[PDB]
Amino acid sequence: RKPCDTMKVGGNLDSKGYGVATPKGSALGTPVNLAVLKLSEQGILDKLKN
Amino acid sequence: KPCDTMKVGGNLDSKGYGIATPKGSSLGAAVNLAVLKLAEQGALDKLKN
Amino acid sequence: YERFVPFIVVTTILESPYVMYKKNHEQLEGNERYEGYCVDLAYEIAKHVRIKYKLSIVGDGKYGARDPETKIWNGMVGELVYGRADIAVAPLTITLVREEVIDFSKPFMSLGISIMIKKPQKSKPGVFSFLD
Amino acid sequence: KMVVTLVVVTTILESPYVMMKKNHEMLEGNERYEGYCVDLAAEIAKHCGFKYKLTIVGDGKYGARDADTKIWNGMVGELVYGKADIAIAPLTITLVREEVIDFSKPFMSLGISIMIKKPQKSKPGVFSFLD
Amino acid sequence: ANLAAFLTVERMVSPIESAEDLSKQTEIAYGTLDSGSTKEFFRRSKIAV
Amino acid sequence: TANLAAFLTVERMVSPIESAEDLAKQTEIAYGTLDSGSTKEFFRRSKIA
Ligand SMILES: *[C@@H]1O[C@H](CO)[C@@H](O[C@@H]2O[C@H](CO)[C@@H](O)[C@H](O)[C@H]2NC(C)=O)[C@H](O)[C@H]1NC(C)=O
Ligand SMILES: O=c1[nH]c2cc(C(F)(F)F)c(N3CCOCC3)cc2n(CP(=O)(O)O)c1=O
Ligand SMILES: O=c1[nH]c2cc(C(F)(F)F)c(N3CCOCC3)cc2n(CP(=O)(O)O)c1=O
Repeated sequence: RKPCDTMKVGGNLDSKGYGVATPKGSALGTPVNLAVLKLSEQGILDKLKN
Repeated sequence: KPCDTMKVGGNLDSKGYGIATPKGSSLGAAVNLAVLKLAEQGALDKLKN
Repeated sequence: YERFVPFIVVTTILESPYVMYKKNHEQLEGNERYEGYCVDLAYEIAKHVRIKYKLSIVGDGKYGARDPETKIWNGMVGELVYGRADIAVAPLTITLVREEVIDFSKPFMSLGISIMIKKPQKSKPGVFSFLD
Repeated sequence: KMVVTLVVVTTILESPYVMMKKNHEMLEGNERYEGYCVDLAAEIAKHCGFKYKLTIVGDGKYGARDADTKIWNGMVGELVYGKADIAIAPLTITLVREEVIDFSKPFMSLGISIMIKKPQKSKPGVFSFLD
Repeated sequence: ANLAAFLTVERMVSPIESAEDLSKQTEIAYGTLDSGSTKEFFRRSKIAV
Repeated sequence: TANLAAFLTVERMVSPIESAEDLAKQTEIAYGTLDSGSTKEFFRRSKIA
């Protein structure tokens, strides 16, 4: 972002990661996770990241 | 050895290894809670170091 | 003798670049008021499943926490537990204390703790630097 | 005298995950192997309280489903066909493996990197006169 | 002074820094394994780089 | 001549910060985190010295 005056250095320090939240015991959670895996293997996450 | 290589650049994709269990197993959720407990306490990074 | 024999709210919070309002946000209605990463993520989930949704906004501004006194989860976690929402697509950190109350899918975007510096430039002048 | 009256944990040899010991022929039981995943399974058994059995995969394959037989091989086939109980090994969590078995959260995240050599001193030569 | 500066530190750097450097040049070659998910990742990629 | 050589020797000194051990090795440039969050809970409940 502007004024383009910062930078990120070094590698990551911990194992952090975001996922999709769903209620416990929900029957619809498994196709959501399958769709997440399909979007991961399809590379569309990298496309939205770029 | 011979300490003659090096790795540069950022990672290209999102890869990750986890504990596998057969489908419909009752142990998978406590094993996953144990994995999350080992991740939050930093013992995994200790074994990585 | 035998037996009894028988015979979508999506919540998020305003975070950049995940959920951002449009420029002419007052000139539209419905789920098209907002844009960003998580909006496109929810549209792709609805494309790969085929169920219509509804984008809602969490009121309190809190992500999720359980007080030691009240034992009440706040924010989107309290919306999922107490049934105020149906599904949450938001950048929430998957922790040990959150897995025991609600489930999570596999993590799609990994990250870590970063270091921010001033990023110095090589602003070296001319005649002013020769008499150094 | 007084006369009486009368969990399968599979993996594969990978460094530094599963490595051979020095006196591997002079040991027995689960103490023959050592590495990262051995201590990982030890922490799992510490925080879960169950007996383990460190076993070796037969074919040495990770997992693949043939288009003809539709049969998974390796530790994936061990978990599907009931030959094993739980697999603690660096096995890649994919979509096609989710359709047959389950997985936990990824404890170790990674990606594709670039392997180059360390830069040694190269001969500069004729460019040294005007360097 | 500058010749002493080059002879003093001798901190030579790596020629490749970013992931686009393989697309930027062609003198130093690069390859992957003949079989595996890496070849499917590069084959089924959508990024033009 | 010697002073300009010394200044150019200064000119190619220590690389910028690239690790947490680089932060631990210095004390001139200070650093901070957010006043609340699991970031501060990571450092408060840490085990790595
Ligand atoms: C009325 O009650 C039935 C019975 O519990 C509810 O149906 C359940 O819905 C959940 C949703 O995940 C399923 O996991 C269960 O298997 C369902 N049970 C049966 C017997 O089918 C239904 O949702 C309730 N109606 C509401 C809440 O409007
Ligand atoms: O499930 C899989 N898990 C894998 C695990 C590993 C590792 F754990 F690192 F040993 C490796 N290697 C990568 C480099 O070191 C040698 C072997 C390959 C794997 N492959 C083959 P891919 O298709 O190329 O990923 C899989 O399929
Ligand atoms: O559940 C949490 N989810 C969070 C998600 C995010 C974001 F990345 F925006 F999604 C952030 N930010 C990253 C840094 O800039 C400010 C906002 C903070 C979060 N925090 C606070 P933490 O505890 O300090 O990490 C949480 O608690």
